[PDB]
Amino acid sequence: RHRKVLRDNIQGITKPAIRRLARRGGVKRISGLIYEETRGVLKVFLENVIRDAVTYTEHAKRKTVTAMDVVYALKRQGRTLYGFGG
Amino acid sequence: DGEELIGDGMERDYRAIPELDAYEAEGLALDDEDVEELTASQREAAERAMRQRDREA
Amino acid sequence: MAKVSVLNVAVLENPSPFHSPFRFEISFECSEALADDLEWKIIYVGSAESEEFDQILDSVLVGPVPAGRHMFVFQADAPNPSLIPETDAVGVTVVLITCTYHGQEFIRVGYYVNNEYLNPELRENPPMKPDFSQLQRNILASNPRVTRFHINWD
Amino acid sequence: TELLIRKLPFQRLVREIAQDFKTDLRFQSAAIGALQEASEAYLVGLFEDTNLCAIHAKRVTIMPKDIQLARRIRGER
Repeated sequence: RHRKVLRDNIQGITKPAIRRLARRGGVKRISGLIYEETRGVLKVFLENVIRDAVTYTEHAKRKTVTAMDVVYALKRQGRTLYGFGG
Repeated sequence: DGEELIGDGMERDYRAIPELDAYEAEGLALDDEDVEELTASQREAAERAMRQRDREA
Repeated sequence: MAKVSVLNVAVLENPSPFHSPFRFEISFECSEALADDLEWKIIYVGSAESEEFDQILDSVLVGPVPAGRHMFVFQADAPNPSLIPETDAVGVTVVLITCTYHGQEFIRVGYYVNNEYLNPELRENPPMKPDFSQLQRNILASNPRVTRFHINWD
Repeated sequence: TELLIRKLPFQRLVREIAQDFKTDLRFQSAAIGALQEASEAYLVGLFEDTNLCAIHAKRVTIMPKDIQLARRIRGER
């Protein structure tokens, strides 16, 4: 007896996403500590990019963040390569 | 002392869940509002604002 | 776009003892002449835990910079062991070569570095207090990480 | 399947984070998609480094330390 109405629980990124990411990168085994760590890192990345993006948006005097604002922010983030040019 | 990623059973991580796999409309601009781009005067102004912030920070 | 790109970094005298200098042969292309200085530096990451354990081993200036392809040798003394947190001394860490123009870092070349005992006893039973005279530094030179940042030239 | 981070939780995270900088913001769907693509790329790259990092420490299990090193090597501070 007694039926319960469900509440939307999407908050943050759950464990399988982190496993999926790690597998993409060739990782075969992870400490449990990896989960929280990855969340922390993603959060910082997003915090930086978004900040810059919103600033672009503020300078256009609009309330809508466009794709281009993001592109520019990402350009600010820095690009990593696995070898040298030339 | 870790967790094996492979993974007999790893298939469980790859299920499609359309409810979670689609963006929703809330918070999104659809389909007409101000998208107008940054130009230059506003752009370089922003990059200066942020560079100076990253000085102060 | 960028006026300077790195063509190569040769890691010389590697592996070597922990106490031996880092030695890099740096080669780069300059597409448009620079009237001011490039500043190069080598930074040892003493601990993954915090940037506060970074040691700047050495800094060198290059300028003015003609257009063309150029090379110079950058050597720096080994880090001060006393400033390295003991738990992070042995094993993997990172060393960095960065380049700055008008105070803005436009390039960061990182290498993983494995600090290992070659002595089997020490490998098996490492002392609480590391013996740096017994550590070999192996820079993983086949796997550089080259990160570029957009900066304002002039 | 090419799934990495699920779209909707990622959107909710972006909006939650954006909330602090400015309020009543909107995003183009393309903007969220670009953010997600870069986020996934960044995390996957970190993980590749992490695997290398662990490989030379003679570990099969990657640790938070590995991730931190991968970040330093890219100049986060």
